[PDB]
Amino acid sequence: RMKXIEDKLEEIXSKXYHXENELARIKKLLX
Amino acid sequence: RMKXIEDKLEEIXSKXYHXENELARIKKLLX
Amino acid sequence: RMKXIEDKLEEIXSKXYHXENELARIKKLLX
Amino acid sequence: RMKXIEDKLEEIXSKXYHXENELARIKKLLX
Repeated sequence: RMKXIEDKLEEIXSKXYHXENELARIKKLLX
Repeated sequence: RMKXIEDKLEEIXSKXYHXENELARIKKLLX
Repeated sequence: RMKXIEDKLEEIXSKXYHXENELARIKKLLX
Repeated sequence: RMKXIEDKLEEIXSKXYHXENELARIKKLLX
């Protein structure tokens, strides 16, 4: 179903936290 | 619902802007 | 709708090409 | 359809593995 889709999208909106913070890991190794 | 799914997908299509520009942050630190 | 959702998902499956190749930009600047 | 959407989302939840591990490629080149 639709609710077990919305509750994947809200896994992606975790991966796009852990995307951003583990880029900002790299950026704060570089400047 | 379907419209509150399409309006997550259009959050992901923000994260995949902030993905691209904060890679291009790193690429422009490196070359 | 459902088809104009599947045809966002197949934008994300472009961003997750341009994700991979513009990481592999950075990896090939580094090793 | 809905099942051929859930089975894109579970492609994205592969890309967000290959996201994480090919960042952690870069992080382990840098520290």
